[PDB]
Amino acid sequence: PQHYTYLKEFRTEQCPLFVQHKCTQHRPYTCFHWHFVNQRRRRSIRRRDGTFNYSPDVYCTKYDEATGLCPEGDECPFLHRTTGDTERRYHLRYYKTGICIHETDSKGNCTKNGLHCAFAHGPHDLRSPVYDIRELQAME
Amino acid sequence: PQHYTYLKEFRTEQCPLFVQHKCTQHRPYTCFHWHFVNQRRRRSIRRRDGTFNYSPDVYCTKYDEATGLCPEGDECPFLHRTTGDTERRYHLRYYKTGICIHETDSKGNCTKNGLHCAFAHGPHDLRSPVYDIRELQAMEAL
RNA sequence: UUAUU
Ligand SMILES: [Zn+2]
Ligand SMILES: [Zn+2]
Ligand SMILES: [Zn+2]
Ligand SMILES: [Zn+2]
Ligand SMILES: [Zn+2]
Ligand SMILES: [Zn+2]
Repeated sequence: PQHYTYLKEFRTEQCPLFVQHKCTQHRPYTCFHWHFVNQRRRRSIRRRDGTFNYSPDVYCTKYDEATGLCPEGDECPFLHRTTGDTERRYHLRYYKTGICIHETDSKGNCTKNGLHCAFAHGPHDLRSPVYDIRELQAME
Repeated sequence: PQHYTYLKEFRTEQCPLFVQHKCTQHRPYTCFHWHFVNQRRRRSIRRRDGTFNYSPDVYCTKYDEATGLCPEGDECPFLHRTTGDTERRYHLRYYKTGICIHETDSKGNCTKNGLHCAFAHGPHDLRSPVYDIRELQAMEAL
């Protein structure tokens, strides 16, 4: 059940090893957790009213990619282009919904995008998109 | 599988619903999260040197069971008698290492402790203990 | 494809 943990937790909290100068995954940057705020991801959520807490498609124009700060903060309804575009790649709408074009290795992981590839490697690894009620209503 | 989620997470964080009287899993207290501080457990951890962050056997005498406070907090090397004895029961050393004496119901859950039961129901549900390097030494000598 | 541009 790795999908749940990535959707809920990927890059949402700071790496405790990094603050102790002990994270081996800073360069190149491959950690599960954020090291700087400009690498922080907001958990993507579908609210009870059927809307996403933020869009899977429209990028915020005020988000400061260098500092990880948006004037509207986390309540911003638009997508933030954080490091590695992880708000989009790990969004309920898109995470693991397409097939990865890259080969799969013997442990079932991506040969090119590393352990955190957000494309699917095999049927067990594919999920159906979750849609905003507004996308569903457009699809009609 | 579900073992890792219990080991790492069970009753380690405060329930955001309970603080608002919106948790429906209080009495019968089936919530995965703590509601009162004395229900909170610290995640047990095997350090790189092979020792546990805190013992699964020797109980802290400073831990106030009424308030859930120990002066050493997460760094106390001794076991806290949290409500339901959850630090011991969900410890790496003991969680699901033995068979529950109680029976399972028709959903696959313990009849006395429900789905959260810390003993294994069926040999398929067993895990091997994780041992402190010290216990490994004493055990080998037998 | 949400990392095939
Ligand atoms: Zn790290
Ligand atoms: Zn924004
Ligand atoms: Zn891939
Ligand atoms: Zn609760
Ligand atoms: Zn203590
Ligand atoms: Zn039981």
